[PDB]
Amino acid sequence: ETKADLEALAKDLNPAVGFWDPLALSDYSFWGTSQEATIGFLREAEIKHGRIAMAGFVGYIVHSNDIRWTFDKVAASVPTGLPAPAVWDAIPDIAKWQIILFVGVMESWRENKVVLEAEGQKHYMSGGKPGYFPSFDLLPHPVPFPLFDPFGISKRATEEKKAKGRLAEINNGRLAMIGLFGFLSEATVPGSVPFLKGVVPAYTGEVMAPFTQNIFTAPTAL
Amino acid sequence: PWSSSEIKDKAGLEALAKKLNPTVGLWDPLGIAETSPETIGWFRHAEIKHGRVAMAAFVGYCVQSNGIHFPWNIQGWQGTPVVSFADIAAAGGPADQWDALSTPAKLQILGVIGFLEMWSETSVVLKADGQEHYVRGGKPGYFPKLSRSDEMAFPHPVPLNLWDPFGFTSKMTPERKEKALLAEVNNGRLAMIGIFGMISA
Amino acid sequence: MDKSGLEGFAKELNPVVGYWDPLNLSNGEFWGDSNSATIGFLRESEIKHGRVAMAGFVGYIVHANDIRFPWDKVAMAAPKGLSPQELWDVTPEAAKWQIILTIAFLEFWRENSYILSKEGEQHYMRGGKPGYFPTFSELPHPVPFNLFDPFGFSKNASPEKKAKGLLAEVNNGRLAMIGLMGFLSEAKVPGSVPALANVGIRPYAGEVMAP
Ligand SMILES: CC(=O)O[C@H]1CC(C)(C)C(=C=C/C(C)=C/C=C/C(C)=C/C=C/C=C(C)/C=C/C=C(\C)C(=O)C[C@@]23O[C@]2(C)C[C@@H](O)CC3(C)C)[C@](C)(O)C1
Ligand SMILES: CC(=O)O[C@H]1CC(C)(C)C(=C=C/C(C)=C/C=C/C(C)=C/C=C/C=C(C)/C=C/C=C(\C)C(=O)C[C@@]23O[C@]2(C)C[C@@H](O)CC3(C)C)[C@](C)(O)C1
Ligand SMILES: CC(=O)O[C@H]1CC(C)(C)C(=C=C/C(C)=C/C=C/C(C)=C/C=C/C=C(C)/C=C/C=C(\C)C(=O)C[C@@]23O[C@]2(C)C[C@@H](O)CC3(C)C)[C@](C)(O)C1
Ligand SMILES: CC(=O)O[C@H]1CC(C)(C)C(=C=C/C(C)=C/C=C/C(C)=C/C=C/C=C(C)/C=C/C=C(\C)C(=O)C[C@@]23O[C@]2(C)C[C@@H](O)CC3(C)C)[C@](C)(O)C1
Ligand code: KC2
Ligand code: KC2
Ligand code: KC2
Ligand code: KC2
Ligand SMILES: CC1=C(C#C/C(C)=C/C=C/C(C)=C/C=C/C=C(C)/C=C/C=C(C)/C=C/[C@@]23O[C@]2(C)C[C@@H](O)CC3(C)C)C(C)(C)C[C@H](O)C1
Repeated sequence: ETKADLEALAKDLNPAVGFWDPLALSDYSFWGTSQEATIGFLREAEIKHGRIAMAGFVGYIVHSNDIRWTFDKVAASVPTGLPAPAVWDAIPDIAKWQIILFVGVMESWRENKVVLEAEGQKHYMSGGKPGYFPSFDLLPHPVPFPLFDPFGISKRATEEKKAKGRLAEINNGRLAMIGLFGFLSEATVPGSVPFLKGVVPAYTGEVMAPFTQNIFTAPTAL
Repeated sequence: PWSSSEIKDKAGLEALAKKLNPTVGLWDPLGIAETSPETIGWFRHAEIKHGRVAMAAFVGYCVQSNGIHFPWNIQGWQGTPVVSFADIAAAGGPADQWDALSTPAKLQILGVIGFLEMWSETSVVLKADGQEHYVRGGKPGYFPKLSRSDEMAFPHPVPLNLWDPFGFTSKMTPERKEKALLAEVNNGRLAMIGIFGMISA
Repeated sequence: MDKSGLEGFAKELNPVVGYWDPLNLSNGEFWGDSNSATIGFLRESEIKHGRVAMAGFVGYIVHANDIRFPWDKVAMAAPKGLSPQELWDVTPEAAKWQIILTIAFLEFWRENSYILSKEGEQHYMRGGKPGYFPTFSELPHPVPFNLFDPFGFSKNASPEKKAKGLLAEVNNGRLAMIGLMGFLSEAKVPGSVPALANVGIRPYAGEVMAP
């Protein structure tokens, strides 16, 4: 998308705030590629981070209140009452490494030229749709559902509703990237979020440290 | 898209507001009249349904506080313990009577209530009848007939309908129905404040 | 407003004083804008300082008299006999943050040129009315009661009455800053303001401008 398209998108997301890039990432040519592709990468980054942060907000609320799956042994193995950041550290590293590799397979599926062009879209940097996820039609083996709408809902949605939904996606993502980080910052830095004092359990570890044992130095195996 | 004369704008809301009461008019500080037609219809039907439930709850509260209990036995036919409506009445005030009600009795009552709710919400039933869903241009409050012979009829015949089982409305005049709707909205609001007052007391 | 208009406005504020500008701040270009922009910024600053000072004078009296609402728990639980500054400092931190963040949102709304232009006004530096707080029509949800004149007592007022009111606003705020700062000075360094010495301005032992 062009910077004019970004201005229009910003003025539709929030008419009053409008286009509010004060650091000019929209202008810096990333890897030497054109502005129309840096805009695509930046917009895909915004959508993706907002997605992961919205999911992370809901997941943090779920983990802090120990609403766990009833019929699994890993959840039972993890002690109860831990902070939500620690509910991640108390897991077998082999499960962390499979969550991460699941996201890896999915983000390899997404960026694939062949799947995207078979379904009709292109890469987000090649003028495609930022925040699209191709279905598993060209998958080696069959699979029951896709990722976006595994069921049928929004197979018959108007383009107006889709545009409204993408605007709401971007806005809610911008807000959730701040809410989830409010949770993390209040956990690891007490009195950092003034309104959550005494609400978020405290935490000592590093939320940017996925595995307990350092993979770069000494991993663990199963 | 809406295809009916149902209220879908603050102008129509104001018209209905002067109709229900010339004095107050439209009292909308939160500005929920500044919404889409579908949301306006949703709010209208929500107000109507709160009116229904509040009026029924107030009259039930009055009867139960007076103490006009039923003369039957509520349990103890299919090899269960015996409980009487006299026992339920002696349990306490209306909330205590509800608490004293057995659990499956509560579940069955709530199930019938949900059945009526879904018979209301089912668009196909209203369109077999003369209406649509209240969000997509339907009259807020219309209960479809439970007695019918159409394809959308129960496997076993039902004797009567929920509203007007014996035609006490009969033929109320084509606009005195709307008069009664107005009176119903006002009485529903009054019963709403009343029942919350009794619960608070 | 041009500087000729500024001299005129000063004359209307006080025929005797005239344009008393010993520092000549009106004749300047702050951040490299125009002189009209500098005048607009100084006018908005003066109006806003007078407004906050007028409200602060009333608040200081109201707090010093220990006048508190009959429905709140926080204030009623807070200790009595305190100075207003002590009362603010012992208010809950969350309450202070909500107050300051709502003030932040109001400042953002006032500065937002999209909203002013939708209401037929502009930002004060760029040429417009200094001190005009826009309505809340553009809000995501439709609140009632716009900030200025929520109940609508000045809707039918005349332009001449409004101009007189703005002049009164500026002058009354000018002495309001002096009054509130007199209270703060007397709570701080004693004998700063002689006249209040009899009433017993409740002493305060902290720097107010350090939350
Ligand atoms: C204090 C305490 O206890 O807790 C605190 C601290 C703690 C734990 C840290 C917390 C946290 C989380 C935080 C702060 C997380 C921060 C994460 C962050 C900041 C992650 C950057 C990723 C960057 C990447 C992947 C770069 C790719 C780089 C690549 C691939 C490039 O090519 C770069 C590029 O330039 C080139 C080379 C050429 C240019 O032409 C183009 C561009 C520009 C693209 C909390 C929640 O605040 C709590
Ligand atoms: C709390 C508690 O204790 O509750 C009690 C309750 C109760 C009721 C007493 C109990 C029970 C009974 C239950 C719940 C029974 C559940 C039975 C169930 C759910 C039975 C599924 C069969 C699926 C099959 C055979 C799959 C075939 C799979 C085939 C043919 C495939 O290849 C699938 C696939 O082709 C797709 C679809 C699409 C392709 O893209 C991908 C592939 C090729 C892979 C329990 C267990 O005691 C628990
Ligand atoms: C300290 C102070 O002073 O302040 C603050 C600081 C701080 C920390 C910021 C605070 C906070 C909390 C905040 C702001 C939290 C924000 C959290 C956020 C923003 C969380 C979004 C989640 C969205 C999800 C999961 C959406 C899924 C949506 C999905 C999967 C959909 O189905 C989309 C959908 O389109 C489809 C595909 C089909 C259509 O039919 C329509 C629908 C919608 C169904 C505090 C505590 O309040 C106080
Ligand atoms: C002749 C001479 O001498 O000088 C010449 C030269 C000179 C100096 C250049 C000139 C000038 C300019 C002057 C004199 C400018 C003066 C400006 C001035 C004096 C400006 C005050 C602002 C105050 C504010 C905003 C207060 C906020 C106050 C707030 C928000 C509060 O503290 C609230 C609160 O208190 C309550 C209400 C209750 C308590 O429970 C809690 C606290 C404490 C939190 C002149 C005009 O040319 C004259
Ligand atoms: C899973 C690992 C993985 C990672 C970590 C990763 C990272 C990055 C980064 C971050 C620094 C950038 C900036 C970037 C950019 C592009 N990636 Mg890429 N990518 C991965 C996987 C794939 C796959 C499977 C494909 C692919 C593609 C493209 C195209 C499309 C161009 C076009 O078609 O015009 C562009 C512009 C597709 C392609 O064309 O590949 C020849 C394709 O098939 N990527 N990719
Ligand atoms: C956990 C992650 C996650 C969250 C929390 C989340 C939240 C929201 C919200 C927030 C309130 C709204 C309102 C919203 C709306 C839409 N989402 Mg979205 N979404 C997530 C994930 C995905 C994925 C994977 C895809 C996707 C999409 C769409 C489209 C389709 C538009 C179109 O087809 O034009 C619309 C309208 C698909 C797409 O193509 O987006 C461009 C797609 O692939 N979303 N999404
Ligand atoms: C126990 C609950 C309950 C109470 C306490 C109650 C009280 C009053 C009072 C107060 C004294 C009046 C005056 C009144 C009047 C009307 N009620 Mg009402 N009513 C209750 C329940 C239902 C149901 C289920 C329906 C309904 C309706 C109508 C119609 C429309 C007739 C038509 O034109 O078809 C009119 C005029 C039907 C409808 O269509 O509502 C939009 C409908 O389905 N009522 N109703
Ligand atoms: C706590 C804060 C506060 C105080 C203590 C205060 C005191 C006084 C006094 C003192 C005795 C007078 C005499 C006075 C008079 C006027 N005030 Mg004023 N005022 C405060 C706040 C605001 C705000 C937010 C606005 C405003 C306005 C006006 C207008 C409208 C003129 C017009 O409509 O043309 C007139 C005449 C509005 C405006 O346009 O100001 C540029 C507007 O938005 N005021 N105001
Ligand atoms: C299983 C078993 C046994 C048994 C048994 C048997 C046969 C059990 C049978 C139980 C049975 C058959 C129980 C019915 C209840 C019906 C109710 C509550 C109806 C309410 C009806 C109501 C509230 C109706 C309301 C309305 O109609 C009104 C007033 C006017 C209409 O316009 C509108 C509607 C329709 C809403 C043995 C033989 C004892 C041995 C052993 O134990 C095993």
